[PDB]
Amino acid sequence: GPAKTMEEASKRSYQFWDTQPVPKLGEVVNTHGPVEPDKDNIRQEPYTLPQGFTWDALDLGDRGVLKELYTLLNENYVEDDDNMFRFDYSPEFLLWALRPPGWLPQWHCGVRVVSSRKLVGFISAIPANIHIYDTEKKMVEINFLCVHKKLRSKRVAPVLIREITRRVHLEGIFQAVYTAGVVLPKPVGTCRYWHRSLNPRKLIEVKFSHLSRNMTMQRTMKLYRLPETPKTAGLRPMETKDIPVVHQLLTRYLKQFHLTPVMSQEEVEHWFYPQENIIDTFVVENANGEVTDFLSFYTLPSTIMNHPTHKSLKAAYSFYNVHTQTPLLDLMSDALVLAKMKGFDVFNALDLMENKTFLEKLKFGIGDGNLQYYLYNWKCPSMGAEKVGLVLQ
Amino acid sequence: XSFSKPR
Ligand SMILES: CCCCCCCCCCCCCC(=O)SCCNC(=O)CCNC(=O)[C@H](O)C(C)(C)COP(=O)(O)OP(=O)(O)OC[C@H]1O[C@@H](n2cnc3c(N)ncnc32)[C@H](O)[C@@H]1OP(=O)(O)O
Ligand SMILES: [Cl-]
Repeated sequence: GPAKTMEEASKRSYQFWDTQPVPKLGEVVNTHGPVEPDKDNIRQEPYTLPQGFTWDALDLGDRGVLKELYTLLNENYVEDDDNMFRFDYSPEFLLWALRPPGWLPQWHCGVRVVSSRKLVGFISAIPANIHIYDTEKKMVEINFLCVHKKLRSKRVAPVLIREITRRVHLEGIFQAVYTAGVVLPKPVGTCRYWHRSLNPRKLIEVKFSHLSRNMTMQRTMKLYRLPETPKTAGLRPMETKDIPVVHQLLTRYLKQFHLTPVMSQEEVEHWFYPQENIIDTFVVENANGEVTDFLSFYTLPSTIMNHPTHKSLKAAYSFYNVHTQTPLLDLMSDALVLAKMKGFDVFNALDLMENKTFLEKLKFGIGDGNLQYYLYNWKCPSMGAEKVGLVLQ
Repeated sequence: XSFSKPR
């Protein structure tokens, strides 16, 4: 029974998470540092799976194996709390998220049925340098934990977690960062998703949103109408020549937050260079030819579970948005217009970084889902959403 | 990560 608020979570016990190097939910933390020492001998044997299941590292460069992972996630990954929509990460998106600079094949950790070889579980790690308050640490980011619906509630997820932990330890890394919609010991920060309608007619039709407080449909479409072209002078897609200045802009901008990525220039290229239907980045190049701002959002459609025939909910997720000369409000207004132009139905953003300064003004509505941020084997004070400067996939 | 929709 996963908890979604900390009031529900503070009641229950965590048989697995109590055994792990994370702070207790009750804890107020005032120190900064590891919970347990770096290990100088690591278990060489994989952890034991239930009878009939085996480990398999997934080579995603094999298109057949990538399709197997795509299918596992398409049928069993995260749903909304009403079981009406399920994320539909594309194979090309999965390659973007799972093969960044430094990726390792043993960190694409699958579980297969022994007799049929069917893929029924997965978890992944990717390397990341993380800045947390006054410390920079090489960590991994853990994502795409998924157990087949037919295999749920058999304690397979703790085995997946211990096994990726072991495989990361073997590479000399003893901290991780991750996000989840559920409350576990112990969030370092809690963010909330907000939603900006772009195609309100379709969102109402699929019951992603509802005609609120009796306005007509006519009145709703006019309320959410956007200009057909952006307003900021010099806005254009990011190009190869912009990689260094985007890296420079992002690095200085992120210093004001307390949990942030520390990206090399090669990582900036990976995470921001535009790729159709995966990642969009637009820069502002001013009258002097200098790039002074940039906006970015990634593509994440969702299956409509009750009518899986009726196309899909096309959503854009705000990524990193850096402003030094264009007002952030204007930059995000342009982000909405570009997402509308590109055929997105909704534009999603969290309330982290400086996002609360524009959410209400740009007619975002508050969502029903939280996003909790976590660190593994790092005990530090929690922080408000506006100090979180990290966006995962 | 988390699938949210408008309240
Ligand atoms: C140094 C390196 C360290 C690296 C590791 C760092 C930590 C990484 C941590 C993972 C980061 C993930 C980041 C993402 O990818 S968050 C996305 C998670 N994926 C989904 O929500 C997809 C849909 N759901 C599923 O596929 C299953 O329901 C999952 C796989 C989630 C659980 O399978 P199942 O439903 O069959 O449960 P069980 O009986 O096997 O096991 C129940 C135990 O599992 C605890 N549980 C439930 N949900 C989560 C969760 N989302 N994170 C951590 N723990 C979770 C639960 O509280 C209980 O522990 P405790 O209550 O007894 O204590
Ligand atoms: Cl705290």
